[PDB]
Amino acid sequence: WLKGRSFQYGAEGYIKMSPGHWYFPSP
Amino acid sequence: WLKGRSFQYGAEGYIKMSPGHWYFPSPL
Amino acid sequence: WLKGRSFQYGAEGYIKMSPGHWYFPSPL
Amino acid sequence: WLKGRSFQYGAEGYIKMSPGHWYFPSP
Amino acid sequence: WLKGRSFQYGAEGYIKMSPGHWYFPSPL
Amino acid sequence: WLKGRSFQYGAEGYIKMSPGHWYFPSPL
Amino acid sequence: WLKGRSFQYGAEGYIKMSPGHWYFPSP
Amino acid sequence: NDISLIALLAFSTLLPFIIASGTCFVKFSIVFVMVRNALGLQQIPSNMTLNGVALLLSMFVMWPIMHDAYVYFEDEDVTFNDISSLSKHVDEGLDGYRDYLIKYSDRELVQFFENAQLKRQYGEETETVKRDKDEIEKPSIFALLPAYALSEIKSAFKIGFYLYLPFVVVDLVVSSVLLALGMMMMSPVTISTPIKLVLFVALDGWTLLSKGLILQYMDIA
Amino acid sequence: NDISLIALLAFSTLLPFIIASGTCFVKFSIVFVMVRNALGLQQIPSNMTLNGVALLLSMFVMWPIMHDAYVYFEDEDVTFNDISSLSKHVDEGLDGYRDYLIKYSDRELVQFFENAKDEIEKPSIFALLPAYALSEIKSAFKIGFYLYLPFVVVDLVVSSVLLALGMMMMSPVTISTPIKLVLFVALDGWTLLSKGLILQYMDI
Amino acid sequence: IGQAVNIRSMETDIVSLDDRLLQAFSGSAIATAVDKQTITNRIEDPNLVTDPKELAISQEMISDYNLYVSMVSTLTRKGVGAVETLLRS
Amino acid sequence: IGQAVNIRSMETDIVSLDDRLLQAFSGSAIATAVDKQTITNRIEDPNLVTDPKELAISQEMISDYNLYVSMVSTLTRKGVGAVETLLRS
Amino acid sequence: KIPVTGSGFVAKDDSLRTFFDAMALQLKEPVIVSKMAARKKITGNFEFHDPNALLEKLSLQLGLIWYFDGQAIYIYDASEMRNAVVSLRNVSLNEFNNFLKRSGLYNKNYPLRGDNRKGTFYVSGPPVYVDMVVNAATMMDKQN
Amino acid sequence: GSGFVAKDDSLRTFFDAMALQLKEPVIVSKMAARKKITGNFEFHDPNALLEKLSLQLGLIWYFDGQAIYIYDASEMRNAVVSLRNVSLNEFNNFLKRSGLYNKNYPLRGDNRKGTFYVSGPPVYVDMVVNAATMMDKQN
Amino acid sequence: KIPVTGSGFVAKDDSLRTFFDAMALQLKEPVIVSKMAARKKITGNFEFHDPNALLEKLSLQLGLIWYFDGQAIYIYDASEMRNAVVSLRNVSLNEFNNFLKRSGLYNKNYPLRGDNRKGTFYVSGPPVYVDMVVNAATMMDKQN
Repeated sequence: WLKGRSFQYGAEGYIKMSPGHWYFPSP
Repeated sequence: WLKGRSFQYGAEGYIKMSPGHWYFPSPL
Repeated sequence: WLKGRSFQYGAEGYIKMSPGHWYFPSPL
Repeated sequence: WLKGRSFQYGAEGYIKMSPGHWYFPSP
Repeated sequence: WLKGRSFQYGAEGYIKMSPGHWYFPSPL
Repeated sequence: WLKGRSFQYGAEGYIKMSPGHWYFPSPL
Repeated sequence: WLKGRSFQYGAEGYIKMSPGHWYFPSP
Repeated sequence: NDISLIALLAFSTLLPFIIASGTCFVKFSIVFVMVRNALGLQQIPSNMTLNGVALLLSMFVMWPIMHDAYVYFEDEDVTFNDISSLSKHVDEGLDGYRDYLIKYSDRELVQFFENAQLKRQYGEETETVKRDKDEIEKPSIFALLPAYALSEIKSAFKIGFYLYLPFVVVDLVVSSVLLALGMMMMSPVTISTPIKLVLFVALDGWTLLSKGLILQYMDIA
Repeated sequence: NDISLIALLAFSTLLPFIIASGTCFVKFSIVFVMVRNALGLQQIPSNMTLNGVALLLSMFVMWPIMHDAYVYFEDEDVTFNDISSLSKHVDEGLDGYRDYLIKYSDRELVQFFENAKDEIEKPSIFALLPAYALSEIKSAFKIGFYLYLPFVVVDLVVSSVLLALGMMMMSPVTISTPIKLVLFVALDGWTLLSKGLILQYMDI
Repeated sequence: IGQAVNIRSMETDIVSLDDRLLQAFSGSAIATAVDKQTITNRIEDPNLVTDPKELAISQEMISDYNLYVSMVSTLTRKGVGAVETLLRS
Repeated sequence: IGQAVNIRSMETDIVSLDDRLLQAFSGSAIATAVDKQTITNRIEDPNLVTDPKELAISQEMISDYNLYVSMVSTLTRKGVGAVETLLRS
Repeated sequence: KIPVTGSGFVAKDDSLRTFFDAMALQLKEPVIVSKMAARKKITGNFEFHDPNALLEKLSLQLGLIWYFDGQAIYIYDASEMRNAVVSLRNVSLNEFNNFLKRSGLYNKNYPLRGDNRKGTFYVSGPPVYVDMVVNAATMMDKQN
Repeated sequence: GSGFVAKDDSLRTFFDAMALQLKEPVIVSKMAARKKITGNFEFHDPNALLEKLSLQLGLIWYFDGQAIYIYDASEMRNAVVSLRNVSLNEFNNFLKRSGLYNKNYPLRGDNRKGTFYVSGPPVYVDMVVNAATMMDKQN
Repeated sequence: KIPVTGSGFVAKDDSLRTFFDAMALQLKEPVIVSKMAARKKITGNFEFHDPNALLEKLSLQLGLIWYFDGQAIYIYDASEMRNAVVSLRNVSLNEFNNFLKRSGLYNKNYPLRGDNRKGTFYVSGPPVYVDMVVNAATMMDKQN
C-alpha cells in the first residue's frame, strides 16, 4: 500500500492516501 | 542509492535506525 | 554522487532536489 | 398496485401513488 | 437480501415483526 | 456484504445509500 | 574555461562566466 | 493622494484595450476564428459567443496574475516619503506582469525594438545591444507588448495550420472521387461538409484543444 | 440594498452575453442556420427572423429558472447579521442554475476546470459555463450532421441521372433545389424538429 | 468611545472563483448597511444633533458614505463596459 | 382622515407568460396612478402643506415616486436593449 | 388490498416531506420542513408509537433541529442554525425569562445564556426561534 | 458494541454519525468538508476521540451549549479590543456565570485594564467582540 | 502491514502543510502555515520527541519565521516579515513591556528595540505579531 504514500508509524499510525485522505488501519 | 543503511532526522542530528524489512524507495 | 544537485555537507546534511525541495538522507 | 409505492397501513390507511397523489381505499 | 426476517423501527430500537406473506423489495 | 456502503453498526443501525439517503434494515 | 570570459586572478580568483554568474574555484 | 484616484480612474478607462493587446486573449480568439474558417462555416457559430468562450478561458488563466495587484496596491503604506522610492514602488508592483511578458515573448523580436528605439532616441551613434543583456537587464514595458503580440500571432497561426491539415486531406479526395466519375460540373463542398463535420465531432477537438491551451500556460497537480 | 442595486443592474447590462453563452439559445440558433445551408439557401429567410423564433423557443424552457430566482429573492430574510450567512444565502439562490448546468455539462471537463462527491458541495459557477457552451456546440454539430445527411442523396441522385444521359455539362443546382425543399415540406420537418428540440430538455 | 479591530485577514488558495466574489459582495453589502443605520440613528437621536462636538463627526460620516458607494459605482461601470467592448465586436 | 386597508391579495393562475405580464402591468399602473393622485390631494388640501410634520412625509412620497418609476424605466430599457443585441448577433 | 398485519408507515425512497406528513397525524400539529432540509431521503419500515420520542432520536441521527411553538413543528437541518447576541436597556433577564414561561415559548433545550441581572444575553437556535426572541426582546424596551 | 465503518466519507457525514453518541448536533463548515476519512471507528469515549482526531487532521471546534461548531485550522481569526469602563475580571465573571468560558482559548491581557487579545473560532470571536462592545454602552 | 516499530513520520514529497499538521499533536496546538511558505516541499524520515527545538532547527534550515501566541503556532516565510515605527504619547515602554509580560504575549526572539523610558520604539517580526503590537500600543494611548 505504501509505495508512494506518506504515513506515520507508531502508536497513532495512519496512512495519507491523498493530501486530503486519511486511512486508520485496525490492528 | 543508500545501499542498505537508513537514518532518521530529528531535533539533534541523525540516528542510526535498526536493520529492518522495509526500505525507502529513493527518488533521484 | 549527487550529480547535478547542491548540498550542505557535514554532520547535518540535506540535498536540494529543486530550488524549493529539501531531502534529508544520511549526513552527506 | 404497490411496487415502488409508499403507503400507510392500519386503521387510517392510504397509498401514496406519487409524492402528490393519495389513494384512500374503500373498506 | 434479508433472508426471511423483517423488522420495524420506532422510538426504542427494532421490533421483530410478525411473519406474514408480504416482503420488502430490497434496494441494494 | 454491504458492498461499498458505509454503515453504523450495532443495535441501532442504518446504511447510507448515498450522502443524502438513509436505509433502515435489521440491526447490522 | 577562460576563452571569452573575464576573470580576476591573484589571491581571490574568480571567473565571471556571465554578466550574472560567478564561479569560485577551490585551489 | 487625491491624484492617486486620478491615476486609478485613468487606468480604469484604458482597461479593455489592454485586454485587447497585452493578455493571452489574442491566442484564443484567432484559433477560434480559424476553427470556424477551416470547417467552411461562415456565420455560425455566431462569433459574439465565441468571443465570450474565448474570454472566459483567458480570464481563468489571467486571474492569479491580476489578483496580486489588488493585495499589493490596497496596502495602506503605498505613500512613501521620497520621490524615487515612490517611483520604485510602482515598478516592483508591475514586475509580476512584466516577467510574464518576458516568459512568453520572443527573444529576438523583443531585442529588435530596443535597438530600434535607441537610434530614434539619441541617434545612430548608440551601439547595439546583444543577447547577453538577458541575465541582468529588463526591457521597458512599452517595448515588450508589440513583440509579444506579434509572437502570439505567430504561435496562434502555428496552431491554426495544424488542424487546418486534416480537413484539406478530405477536401482533395472528395474532389478526386467526383472526377473519378464524370461529375465535373458539381460543387464538391456540399458533399464535403458532412464528412468535415464528422471528422471534428468524432475526434472531439473542442474538449481536448481546450485542455491543450490551458496546458500551454499552467499545469495540473 | 444600495450595493444590491449594483448587482441588479449588473445582471441586466450583462444579459445579452449570458444569454449568448449560458443557455440552449446557442443550439437553437446554430441548427436554424445549417438547415438553410443544408437546403442551399443563403439569405432566406434572414439572420433576424431565425434568431427571433430561436429566442422565444429558448425562452420557454428557460423562464422557470429565471422565475424562481424572483420569488426566492422577494422574501424578507435578506437582512442577516453575518457576512457569511448572506454569502450562503446568495449561494443558495443560484442552485437553480447550477442544477441546470450540471445536467448538460461533462463531469470530466468540469473536473479539469475545477483543478485549475458533488452532493456535499456544488462546483463553482465559473468552472462550468464554458464547459456547458463547449458541450452544446459539440452536440449541435453532431445533430447538425444528421439532418444534413438526407439532402446529400437528392443532390447525388439527380446528378447521376443527368450523367446517365449524355448531358454532363449541366449545372444540377438549378434542379436539385426544387427537389430539395419538397423533401422538407412533405416531411413537414420544421414543425417536428422544433418539437423534439423542445422535448430534448422539457418533458411532456 | 468604543473601538475594536481584527488584524489577521483570512487568506488561502481557492481555485474556486465565485466564492471570493461572494465574500467581496457580502463584505461590501454589510459594511454599507451598518453605516446607513449608524448615520440614521445619529440623526434621529436628538442629543447628538445639538452638540457642536458631535456635529463635526456627523458631517464626516455622511461624506465617507458618499465617496465610498460612488467609487464602487464608477469602477463597476468601467468594468462592465470593458467586457462590453470586447464581446460586442 | 379615517382609513381602511384590504388584506387579501388574491391569486389567479397564469396561462402563459403573456398572462403573467398583464397582471404585472395592471398591478403597477394602479400604484403609479394612485400615488400621484395622493400627492395631488395632499397638495390641493392647503392645510396639509402648512404643517411641519406632514412635509417630510410628502418628501418621502416624492422620493419614492421618483425612484420607483426610474427603476422600472432603466430596467425595461436594458431589457429591450438585451433583446436588440441578440437579434442583431 | 393493502396486506400488512401491523400498524406503521412503509417508506420507499421518500423525501423527508412526505415522510413527516405521515407523522403529522400522530403528532397533533402540522409540520413545516424547510427547503434545504427536504433534499435528504429516507426508506424503511417505521412505526410511530410515540412521536415526540421518535423525533428526538431521528433529529440526532439525521442531523436536524426542530421547534414546536404551540401550533406547528418547524424542522430545519443543522447547517441553518443562526445565532445572535442582543442587549437590553431597562428589562433584566429574570423579567424577560418569565415572559417566555408565561407565554409558553420557554424552550428548555435552547435556553438563554447570560448573567442573571444584566442587559446582555446570548441566544442561539432555529431561525423561527431567533427572529422571535430578538423581536420580542427589542419590543419590550421601546415600551419602557 | 456500536461503531462506524467509514469508506471514503466526506467528513460531514462522518461527524453526523457521531451526533447521537454526542448528545448535541454538530455543525461542520464548508471549507472543512473537503477532507476525507476511512477506517473502523468505535464510539465509546467521544470527547477523548474528538480532540485526538481534531489535532491530527487539523481542526478547531467549539461547543457553546447548543451545538458543536467545527472549523479547520486556516479559519482562526483574532482581534484586540479596548474597554473604557469595565475591566477583564468581571467580564470573565460574565463568561463563567454564563457558561461560555473556554479554557483552551482564554483571553490574553492585563487583569484589571482595558485592553485584551482574543483568538479562537469565528463563532467565538464574534460573540466576545459583540458582548464586550455592548457592555460599555450600557455602562 | 506497517513497518519497523519505532516512532516517526515518513515524508514522501509532502508540501509543508500536510507535514506540520503531523507535528500538530506533539505540539499541543494547531499549526497555521501561510500561503507563501506552503510551496516548499520536504522528504525524509523524521522523528518528533521534542518539537520546539526541531521547529527551531528547521525554521533556520528551510528559512521560516514562526510565532506561538498561546493558542496556535503561526508559520510564515522570511519574505513576509514586516516592521514599523510607532511613537507612544501618554505611556512608556516599560509600562508596555509589563503588559506584554503579564499577558504572556512577550517573545524573546523578536523583542522591542527602543529607549527604556520614552515614547518611540521599533518592532519587527511576523505580521500577526506586528499587527498585534501596533494596535495594542495605539489603543492604550486613547485610554490614557
